[PDB]
Amino acid sequence: NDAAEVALYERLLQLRVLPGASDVHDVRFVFGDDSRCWIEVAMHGDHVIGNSHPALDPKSRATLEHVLTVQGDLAAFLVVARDMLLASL
Amino acid sequence: NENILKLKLYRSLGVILDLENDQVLINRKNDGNIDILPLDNNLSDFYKTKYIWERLGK
Repeated sequence: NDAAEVALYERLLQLRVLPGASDVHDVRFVFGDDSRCWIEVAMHGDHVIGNSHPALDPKSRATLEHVLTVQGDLAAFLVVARDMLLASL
Repeated sequence: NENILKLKLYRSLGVILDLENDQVLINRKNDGNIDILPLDNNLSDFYKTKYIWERLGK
């Protein structure tokens, strides 16, 4: 069922989309990994919405941001985000 | 509803999950063409997913 695929989607992607509710549209990417790590950002609009919760140093939020705007390959971003979330452990 | 947005994300990574046979389908953007991976307990299914996903990045 739709819930069954969604379970395999999150269970194996260790990535969940948590929209921020309040008054402005916001997307919070959450990585399911004990330390619980997440970054706030969206491909829609952009505002002071700047929150980062990795588990090592700001360099992650830095290289991760420069990576998406510099590579233009959203694949190298989620792919490097995974390898980066691991290095934090 | 937003289900299409989530599938659009994983689909953007070049992954095409399919429960029509408990298997994950895949597409290699660089060189290669299409690839398939069956779901199995194996030793570390989590590592297998990080394997195709690391290669999909290329």
